[PDB]
Amino acid sequence: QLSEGAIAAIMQKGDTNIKPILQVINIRPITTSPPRYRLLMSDGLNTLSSFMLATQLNPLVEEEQLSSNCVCQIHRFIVNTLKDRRVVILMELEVLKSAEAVGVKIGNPVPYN
Repeated sequence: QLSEGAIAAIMQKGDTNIKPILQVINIRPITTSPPRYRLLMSDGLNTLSSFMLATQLNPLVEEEQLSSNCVCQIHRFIVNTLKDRRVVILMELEVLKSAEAVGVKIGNPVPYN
């Protein structure tokens, strides 16, 4: 299942030792130079919009294996605090279930604050 509470752990304790299972709700590019993908992710309990993808993972998006509704396991991530907002950069992951396998948004997660 999804790692409910992983988002809270990341935002509240900066816990980078966990390897959470998350669902991609949405992935979108920022184009300006290699694009940066931003992800809205769900841990089954909460959603959070401040995920970004390391550029090394861009081929997973560009070859459509990392896509909305897929389920991934995060193997390495960083949390930064911006000048103004915390952001989570996904450094290593594997796609456990394709978007097509999962099919729908899992549960009814609540937006994190």
